[PDB]
Amino acid sequence: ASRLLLNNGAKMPILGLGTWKSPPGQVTEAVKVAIDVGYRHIDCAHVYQNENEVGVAIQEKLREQVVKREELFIVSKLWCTYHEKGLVKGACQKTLSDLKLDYLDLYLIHWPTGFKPGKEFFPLDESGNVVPSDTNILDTWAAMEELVDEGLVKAIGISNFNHLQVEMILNKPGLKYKPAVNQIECHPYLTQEKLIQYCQSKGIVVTAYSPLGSPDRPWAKPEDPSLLEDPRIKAIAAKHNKTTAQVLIRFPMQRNLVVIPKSVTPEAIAENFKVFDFELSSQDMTTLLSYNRNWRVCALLSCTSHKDYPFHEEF
Repeated sequence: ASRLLLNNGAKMPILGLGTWKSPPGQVTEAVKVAIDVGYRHIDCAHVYQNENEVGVAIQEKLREQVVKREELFIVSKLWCTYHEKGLVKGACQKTLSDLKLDYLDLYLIHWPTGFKPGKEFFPLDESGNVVPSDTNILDTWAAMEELVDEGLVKAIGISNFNHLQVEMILNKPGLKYKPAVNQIECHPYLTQEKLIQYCQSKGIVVTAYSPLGSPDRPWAKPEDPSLLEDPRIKAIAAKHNKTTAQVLIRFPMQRNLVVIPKSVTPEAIAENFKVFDFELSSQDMTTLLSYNRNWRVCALLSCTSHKDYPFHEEF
């Protein structure tokens, strides 16, 4: 149970190294260390602006022969300003060039929301409002399918899509390729039970990001213990001779989810990998599931009036 089978027949490692919020000056060393520790799935995106530095690490370790490229599962994401049908291919080719790779194992639509094309990641009004694209989700999906046909990516998928937006793609006339994964926010305060039940029933693998939530909770007093120091979670950790971070990474894994932890320190990278030698019990799982408050941290609030804004729906 350290890889999950995708609908293209490939196996995706259930633990991924995130490069989100890893600075370019540090990320090459972070990825090298990760591959030495045993990470094989690495999660990138153009908007992180560090893909070139990730690429240096990968082909250093490929030269050293500690890993072969067919053992690596590399994913990247199409940013919102490239949703136009004519631009998707070049966005993909730029990422491949940065990563110094021939193909990606998976390529995700980052958000369902398309922005006006250009150099800016968030194109703006004279009043500072994000300017939408007029593009359809189905049009940019057509362009993503072409990437699989041309052999540039092995599978395509989506990120932060609600179930109605998934159904829209599943009902595309002449659909060639179904989404292989939907990458979503998932942690004890937002357990996403409905959306993951929907996805898994359609054969779509769910990847959790931000599995520890955010430290800044709107209901909590500054003296209230965090998730990592919560007494009941500490008790579960003590029971298994594990850290509380390790318990919270294992939590999604046992729901048959892929998990991308925040991996911004060398300590976290080493700690987060030690999650394969234990299993949480039924009682542990019910306890961890009971923290849900449907609290969403990554809500992309700047785009609430966008027609394809995902989070007005319940799931």
